[PDB]
Amino acid sequence: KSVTESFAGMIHGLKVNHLTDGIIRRSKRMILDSLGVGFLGTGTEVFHKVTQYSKIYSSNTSSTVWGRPDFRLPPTYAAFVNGVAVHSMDFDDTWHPATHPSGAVLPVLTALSEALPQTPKFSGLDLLLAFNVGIEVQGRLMHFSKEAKDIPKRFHPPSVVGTLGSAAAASKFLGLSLTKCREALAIAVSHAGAPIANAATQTKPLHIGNAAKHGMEATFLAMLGLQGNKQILDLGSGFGAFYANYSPEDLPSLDSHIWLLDQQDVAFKSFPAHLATHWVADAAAAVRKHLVTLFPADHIERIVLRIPDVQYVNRPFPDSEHEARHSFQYVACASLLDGSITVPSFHSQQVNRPQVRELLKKVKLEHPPDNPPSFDTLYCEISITLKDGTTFTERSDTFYGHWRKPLSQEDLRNKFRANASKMLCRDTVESLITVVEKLEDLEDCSVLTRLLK
Amino acid sequence: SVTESFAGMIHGLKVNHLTDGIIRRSKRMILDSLGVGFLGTGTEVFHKVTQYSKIYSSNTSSTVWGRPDFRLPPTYAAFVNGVAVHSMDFDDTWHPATHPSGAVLPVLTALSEALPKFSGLDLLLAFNVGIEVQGRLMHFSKEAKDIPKRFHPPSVVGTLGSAAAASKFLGLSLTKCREALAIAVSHAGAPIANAATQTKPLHIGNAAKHGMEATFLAMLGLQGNKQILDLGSGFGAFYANYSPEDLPSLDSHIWLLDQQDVAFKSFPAHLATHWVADAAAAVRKHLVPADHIERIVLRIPDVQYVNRPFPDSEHEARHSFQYVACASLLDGSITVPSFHSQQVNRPQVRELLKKVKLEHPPDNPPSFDTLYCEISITLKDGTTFTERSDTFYGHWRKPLSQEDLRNKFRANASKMLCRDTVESLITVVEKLEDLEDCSVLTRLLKG
Repeated sequence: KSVTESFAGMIHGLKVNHLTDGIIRRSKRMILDSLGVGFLGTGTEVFHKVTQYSKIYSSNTSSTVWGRPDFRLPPTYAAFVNGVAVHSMDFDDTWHPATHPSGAVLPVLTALSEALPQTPKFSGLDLLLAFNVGIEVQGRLMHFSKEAKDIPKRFHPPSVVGTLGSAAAASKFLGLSLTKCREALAIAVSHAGAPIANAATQTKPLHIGNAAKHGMEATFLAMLGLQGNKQILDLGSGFGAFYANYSPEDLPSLDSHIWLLDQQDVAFKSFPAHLATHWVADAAAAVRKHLVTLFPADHIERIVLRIPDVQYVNRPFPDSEHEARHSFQYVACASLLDGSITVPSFHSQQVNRPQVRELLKKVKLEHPPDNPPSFDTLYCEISITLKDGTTFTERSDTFYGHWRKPLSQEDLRNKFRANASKMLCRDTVESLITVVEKLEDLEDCSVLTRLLK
Repeated sequence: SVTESFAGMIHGLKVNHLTDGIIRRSKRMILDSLGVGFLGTGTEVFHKVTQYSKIYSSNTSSTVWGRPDFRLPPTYAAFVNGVAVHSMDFDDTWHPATHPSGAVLPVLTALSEALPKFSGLDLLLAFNVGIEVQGRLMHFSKEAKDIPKRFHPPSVVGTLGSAAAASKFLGLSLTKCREALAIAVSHAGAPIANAATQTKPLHIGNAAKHGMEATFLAMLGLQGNKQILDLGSGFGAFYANYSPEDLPSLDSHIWLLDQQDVAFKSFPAHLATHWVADAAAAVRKHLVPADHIERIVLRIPDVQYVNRPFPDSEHEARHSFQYVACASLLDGSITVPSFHSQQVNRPQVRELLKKVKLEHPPDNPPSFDTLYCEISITLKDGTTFTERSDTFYGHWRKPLSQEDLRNKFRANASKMLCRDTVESLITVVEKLEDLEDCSVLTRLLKG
C-alpha cells in the first residue's frame, strides 16, 4: 500500500488499549500546561482580535471560549481562538523535532467533546487517545525530513504537522473510518502552509489557531465524503512540498509500535519566550551571580552571547512584546538587569526602559561552529566584560524545564496556578488540576470542559 | 521594501488608472468566470462545500450563485462560489501560470452584497488590482513561468490577490493593505498533488475565502511581518530561487493584464490538454478506425500530474493527456459530458488508451507559453499520419472571439438560469463600465 494509508491505519486502529502509563503521564502534563497558558493568553490583544472576528459567526452547535463564559463560538472558531490563546504568548510546550504539538490538538478535542457528543458519553481515556494520536501523527511525520530537527528557516511546523495532528485527533475522537481518516489528512494538507517570517509578529499565534481550526474543518469535509490524493503523505508534490529532502516511511505494526512520547519528552517553558532564549536567560542568570551580591549597568564594557545563528530570534532592539519574545539580546540583558525573567518581563513598557536600551546596546552575538541550531544540542555561553577589564563567563547546556531536565510536577502545577489565577477561581484551579491529573479515570469528559469557563 | 511597494500600489491605484485593454479583458474574465461558476454549481464538490458552509451564519450574508434559496456569510459565499468556478477546472488561465479570476470575482461580489454604493468601475478597479498583484508576485520566481510541480499557484498568489482586491474594494488604508497581505501569506500554502483529485477546486475557494479573512483581520488591526514579501523565509517560502523586486513607481507603472491576455478554455480540462485535443482533432482528419491502429504517440512535456494513461474518475480524466487524445479521436470533439464517468470508462476509450505512448522532447518544456502538442498515429498496415498544434483557439495567442466567449457563457449559465437572465448578464457585464451600482449585477446572480 502507501505511507498515507499507513497513517490512516494507525489513526483508525489505535485504541485505548494501546495507551501506556508513560504517555498518559506526559499527556496529562501537556494538557495541564496548555490549559494554563491558554487561560493566561485570553488576556492578550491577539486573542481579543480573533474573538472579535469569530463572534460574527454562529452555528447550530457551539463550544466554550476558554475563560469567557459569556459567549460561545462554532466549534471551528472556538478551537481557533483557544489555540490562539495558548500560542498568544509563545508560552506553550515545545517538542523534538521542532513543533508546538499540544496547542494544535487540545482545543480541537475540547470543541468536539462539547459540540459533537457521542451517544455513549466521551471518556477521559477517549480524550487522551485522540490527543496522543494527534501528537503521534505530528512528529512521526516530522521524522520524514532531517531539517525538521533544526530550528525552522522556511515554514513554521505547527501550521504544517500541527494541522495534520489536528485532523488525526479529530478523526480519531469522532470515530471516522479508515478511508475517511485518510481523506481528512489529505484535505488538511491543503490547509497547512505558513511561513516562519511571521513568528515575531502579532500573527504567529494564529498558526496554532488555524492548525487547530483547519484540521477540524478537513475532518468535517472528510465526513461529507470530500476526497483528496490517496498518496498525499508519500509524494514530494503533496505533503512533501513543505520539506526539503522529504523521505517518507511506512508506519510500524501496532504490535511493534512504540509511542514517540515514551522516548522523546517535551520541554515546558518557564517564561513566555522562544525556547532558545531559555538557554540565554539561564546563562545570564549564572553570570549575574558574579556581578550582583542592583546590576552595575552604567559601567559594563560589553555582553557577548555565544548562541547559534537563528536569524528570526536575532533582534538587538525589539520594540514590542512579540519581538522581545524573539530576542536573544533582550532576554540576556533583561535577565542581567532584573535578576530573573517572568511574564511581565515581556511587556512592551518594560522592554523599552532606558536601562534596558543602554545595556542592550552593549550586547554582541557570536555563533561558534560547535553549537548547531537545534533545541536538542543548542547551548548558550555568556561573557560580560566590565569597564575595569574584569571578564566573567558562564554557560548553560540545559535549562530547568528542558526535556533533559524537566519541570517537576509541583513546579508545573505552580506555573498552571499562576497562569490560571487571572481567569479562574481558586477552587476551579485546584479542581481542574485534579481532573487533569486524574483524566485517565474520568468517566465523563464533560467534567473537564465545564471547568474551562 | 517590496512589501511596502505592494501596499503602495494597491492603495494608490485609482479608477483613472484603468485602461481600455484591462477593462475589455476584465469583462471577458468576469463573464467567463460567472458562466463557469454557474455550470460548476451542479457538481458534487459544490454540494460538499455548500453542505459544509450552510452550518455557518452571520449578521451579513451573500448570494450562493447556484442555490438562491439560502445565504452564506460573505466569507463562505466567496468560498463556495470560487469552488463552483474551479469545480471542473474550466476557469481561465493566465501567464505566469495561475487561475487569477476565480479567486477574485466571488470576493468582490460577496463584499458588494454583504457590506454596502459600489460602482462597476470600483468592481473593475479592485478586480484588476487583485490580478495585478498576482502577476507581480509570480514574477519573483522563475518557476512561475512553468506548469507547477510543488505548490498550486492559485492557492499562493491567488490568496494575496484576493486579499488585495478585498482591501482595495473595502477601502483599507496603506498600512492595513500591507497587513492584509502579510496575514494572507500565513493562509496561502497548498500542494499540487491534490490538483489531480476532488479537492483541487477548494484551492480557489480558500484563496477567495482566506484573502477576505486576511483583509478582515487587517481591518481589526492584526499585524504581520512588515517585509513579508522581501523575505525568502516569508512569502518566498513557496518558491524556489525567490528573488523579489520593487514594483515600478506609479510614475512608470504599466498594468500586466494590458500586456498579457488570459487563455479561455473550450472544454473542462487542464490547459495543456487543449493542445492535445487540437492536435488530435487534426490527425483524425486523415483517418475519418479504432481497431486498425498500431499506436498513438503523443509528444507533450513531462507534466506528471496530467499524465494518466488509465484514468479512473472525472478528475483523472480532466488531467489526462491520453484520455483527451483518445476522446478527441473517437468523438471528433470534446464537450462537458465527455468527462462523465460513463464516457471515461467506455470500452472504445480503453482500447485506444492502451495504444497511447508519450514522448517528451526537449522542445516541449512544461510551460503554457511555449508548449506544443504533436500527435502521430500509425496504422497496423504501417501508414503513419502526424499533426501538430502550437497554439489552440482560446489561447492568449489566438483568443476566443466575443461571439464564442459569449456563447460559452450562454451554454454554461443556461444550465442554472433562465436564458433571458443569461442575456441580461451578458449586457450588464459587457456594460459594466457604465454600471452605477454593483447591485444590478449581483441581483442577476440571485436567479
